[PDB]
Amino acid sequence: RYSLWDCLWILAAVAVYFADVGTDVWLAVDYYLRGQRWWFGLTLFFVVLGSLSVQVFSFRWSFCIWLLQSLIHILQLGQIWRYFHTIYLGIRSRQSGENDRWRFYWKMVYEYADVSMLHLLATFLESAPQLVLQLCIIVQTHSLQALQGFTAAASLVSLAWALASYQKALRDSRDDKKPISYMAVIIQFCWHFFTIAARVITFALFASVFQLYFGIFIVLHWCIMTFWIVHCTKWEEIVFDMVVGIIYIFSWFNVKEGRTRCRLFIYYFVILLENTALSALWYLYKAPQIADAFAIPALCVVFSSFLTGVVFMLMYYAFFH
Repeated sequence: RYSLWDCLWILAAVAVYFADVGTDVWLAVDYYLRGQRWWFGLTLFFVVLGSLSVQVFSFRWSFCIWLLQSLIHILQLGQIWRYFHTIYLGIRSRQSGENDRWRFYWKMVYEYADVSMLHLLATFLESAPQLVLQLCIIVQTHSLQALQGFTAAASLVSLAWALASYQKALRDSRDDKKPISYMAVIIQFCWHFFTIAARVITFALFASVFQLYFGIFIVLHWCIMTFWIVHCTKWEEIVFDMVVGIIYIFSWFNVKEGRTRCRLFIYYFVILLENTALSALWYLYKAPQIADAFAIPALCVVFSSFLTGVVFMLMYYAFFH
């Protein structure tokens, strides 16, 4: 019920977030040793947006010295400050503090919910565009340096970890809704990781094939998902539905809403149909120039990863109850 002991997994969230941002900013090679104006500009823009939106939202939520210290700490590493503040609140609750339930450790749960929400925002403003852009660059110019691969993997693990952690916080920071344990959080992270991996690989392949049609596809998918969600606090509901529609481009937001099997099946069918269409079109439009006889593994790995992601999702869905 209380007295948190597994703070190591919360510390691992700090490691994952810092690894993501550090690997993303390590792409200064695209401007210093391997100077590329477009790639450096895109990566820097994504990193700046992801690391400034979260900072602004954290600032938007004891003399003037403390105010200045917290302001500087925000401006530099606000998200990591939130993580270590969560750790400190948990430690203080464990040590003592048998006061009213006002601030016993619900302060820690509130802080964890806020930091997971900020992590999700940063992961869908920085990690997802960074991952897709890096995959598109890898497939556009076939030079998969270990730095690019590690940065893409860091963005992917940040995205999947953000999804799993947000689901944990949502199941944690409210009454009822039985809390989800790390044994299920890791499985959800794995299925998000694999499904998003397949999705972004297909996105990169179809982008290299015809990015002009890929942009129309992405806006059409966002519009369709937004319309589906609004089909299922006056304009704030519409804004939240549009945000969930943006989330639906890559992964599945997992709105419980009672029965969810039908919506999950429809979303999986839509994404599988889109991925199959993109893979088939790219394969039909990859023969000229470089006729890759090894492109068959390049399409089989995507479908194997997608199948493993679906299998992990089914395993979590079945074993949670």
